[PDB]
Amino acid sequence: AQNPNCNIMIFHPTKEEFNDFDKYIAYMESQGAHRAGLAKIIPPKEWKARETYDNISEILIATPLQQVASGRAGVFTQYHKKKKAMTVGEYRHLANSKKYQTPPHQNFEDLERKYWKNRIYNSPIYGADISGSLFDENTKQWNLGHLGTIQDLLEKECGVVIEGVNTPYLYFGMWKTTFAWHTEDMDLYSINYLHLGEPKTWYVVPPEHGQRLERLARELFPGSSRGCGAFLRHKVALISPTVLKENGIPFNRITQEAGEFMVTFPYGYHAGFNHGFNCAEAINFATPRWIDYGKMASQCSCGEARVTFSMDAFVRILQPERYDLWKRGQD
Ligand SMILES: O=C(O)CNC(=O)C(=O)O
Ligand SMILES: [Mg+2]
Ligand code: NI
Ligand SMILES: [Zn+2]
Repeated sequence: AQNPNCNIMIFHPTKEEFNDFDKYIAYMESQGAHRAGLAKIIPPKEWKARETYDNISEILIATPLQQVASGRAGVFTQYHKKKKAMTVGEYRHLANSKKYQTPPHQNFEDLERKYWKNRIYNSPIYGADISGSLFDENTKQWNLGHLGTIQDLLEKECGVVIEGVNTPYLYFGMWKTTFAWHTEDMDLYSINYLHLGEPKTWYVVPPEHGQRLERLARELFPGSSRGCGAFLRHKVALISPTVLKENGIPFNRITQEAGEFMVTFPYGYHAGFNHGFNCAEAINFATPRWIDYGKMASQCSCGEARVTFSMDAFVRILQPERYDLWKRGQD
């Protein structure tokens, strides 16, 4: 068995290996990358996502989200308070302000310490989940707006044509902006490219151990767990590495820098934080290996998780028994 300790693997594809996206994912899996839940891909030196980032300031962040925490430093939830619209240039200036800017630090590990010590005492503002792309249309390799769609994958594997679309999303971050512990919708893959700016630190639980994280979460967030049998689908709970280690939960960590891709694999729980002003692009995708995970994915039906239009068909075809209850949660 390849990668039996479920370490995060880092790949350096050549420009020739960068041509065929599906083939390279399958290669990474042949080497055991998925066992970690997360892999890093450093693009060949010849590649670029676009020519420059000098002209992005007028992108609008219609609904910036202030991430307000509750709990203790290592075990907390966050809610998202909607703020007034602002441009990316306005948001960059805000991120760099004395109130929001990254503190002085020695190295990534020092900054990580500071994050976990102090995150709860601040409420950073995240420009998350913005439909759009920063890849140039002429970028032919690993262009996240040009990937094979999940609907087409389901049709290819299973024979059933379904409605829905699959487009990327932009994320504008600042120091302490946080992504809560989650797997993807329908336990899909995700791919995330850090276009510019400061790093993003990731934590991940191997897919084979995801239920250990779920059991801890039920213990740590006992009200939330009574409310919903899949409350991590709400994407609000944080648990620190220290707490994970105290509770024996297997996990790994890695820091993504600008110019690097990360792939999350089906049922790979992940969480993390941004170091300072940055912009990432991410999208979900599927492969043949996903289908079995999609069929088994948990679902939130309490009403909180509320998701895209295109998840309807995935539930309807892959999980027909659950469909009625899940759709009630959507309406
Ligand atoms: O970058 C973020 O805020 C969150 N990203 C992801 O969870 C991802 O790419 O799967
Ligand atoms: Mg612009
Ligand atoms: Ni994710
Ligand atoms: Zn729920």
